[PDB]
Amino acid sequence: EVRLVESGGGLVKPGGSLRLSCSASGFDFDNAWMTWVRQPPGKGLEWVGRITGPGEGWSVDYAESVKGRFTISRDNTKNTLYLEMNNVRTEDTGYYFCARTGKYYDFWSGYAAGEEYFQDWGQGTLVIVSSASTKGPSVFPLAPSTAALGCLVKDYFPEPVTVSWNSGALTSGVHTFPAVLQSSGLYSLSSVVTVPSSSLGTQTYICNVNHKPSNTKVDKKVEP
Amino acid sequence: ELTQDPAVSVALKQTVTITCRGDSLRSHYASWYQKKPGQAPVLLFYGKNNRPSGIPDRFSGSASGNRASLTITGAQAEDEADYYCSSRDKSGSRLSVFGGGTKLTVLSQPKAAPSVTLFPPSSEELQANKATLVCLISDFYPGAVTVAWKADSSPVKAGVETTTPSKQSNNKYAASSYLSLTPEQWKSHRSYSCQVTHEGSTVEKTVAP
Repeated sequence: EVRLVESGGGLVKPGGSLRLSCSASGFDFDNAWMTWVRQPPGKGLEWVGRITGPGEGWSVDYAESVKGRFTISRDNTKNTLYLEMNNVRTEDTGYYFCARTGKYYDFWSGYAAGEEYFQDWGQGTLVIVSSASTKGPSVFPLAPSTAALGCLVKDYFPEPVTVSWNSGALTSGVHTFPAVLQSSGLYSLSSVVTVPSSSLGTQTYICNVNHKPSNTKVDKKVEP
Repeated sequence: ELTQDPAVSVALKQTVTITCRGDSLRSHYASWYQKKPGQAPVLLFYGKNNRPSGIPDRFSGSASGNRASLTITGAQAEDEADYYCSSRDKSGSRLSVFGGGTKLTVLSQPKAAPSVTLFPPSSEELQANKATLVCLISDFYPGAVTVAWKADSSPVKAGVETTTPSKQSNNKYAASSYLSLTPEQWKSHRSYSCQVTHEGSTVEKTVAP
């Protein structure tokens, strides 16, 4: 019955701006404390900030690494919450959650004695930060020293790239690994085939890299 | 700041405790969260002893000193997820902080040691004024490893970038770690090692120019 939907995710260049919207239903939103939480992909959760309701003076608090750049606001007439992201940096990537926040309150101790907790969460909205818009990859051979050889695919945006060996003829022992986003904002990944040492030269191995967004196809032979 | 062990494994139907440590815990209780990949987090426990409706009774929270612990008695396969602790960062603070999170694996397969392959910078790459060491880790379970790069025996921290492990098709996990060096840095040293620790055992692969 309680539902939170986040929206506004997309790609923004460093220094850019973006507003996330989180629409709520199934509870008295006017009084509820709301918290933004973000998760860098493959990493842990980070508390972004919380905004209170009118009764608490619309008091808002921000995490230290985010203060001065993000603003939290809300429209109680529309049941929406906003995260206004300005001077946006690469570390701000990328998954952002809005949460209905509960709190301990005692008349003598105020809120300082208790803690906050986020009883319901949205599914999340993804914000990618990078100066690149469309960049073909560079492909390098990972030569053999059971032997192992592969290809290194470097500095591309956006995902995905598809790696095939010998135009799809080679599938046994092939293992293309998940890509990784570098601090530059570009992706790099590697695909390696493992073959017995004797066969290393009797057969020639070529990797086929296909980055559709930049419309590139790269073929690279691997030689010992 | 709240500290959690990154990985914990438990056998089916057994009992496991995930612990979170921090200075602020001596003054405040901690809430506990379960997050599964591609899914919203779920609050499991908060305050002294508060369990939301619908949370099975086999989850339970405790606290003593600078420690807050979550306990799962009779673990089920649905309990495999990330677990996070949350609390105030400082006593009486207005802000809140999350812990690093703990990947809980409920054992569904035999433990598998990682296969590691270390690749030196390709000759063509060095001609372009770049150097990238590629260490590839595959065929391990449960999916949690630590990667330490060493130049000779001297630890290296700059230039390292590691992916979060993800399940392969053969039901195990695979990860990769890249060390980026200047071309001069690669030539200078005798060896560059990639050491992968998993379940208390460490595998080392070494390359040299």
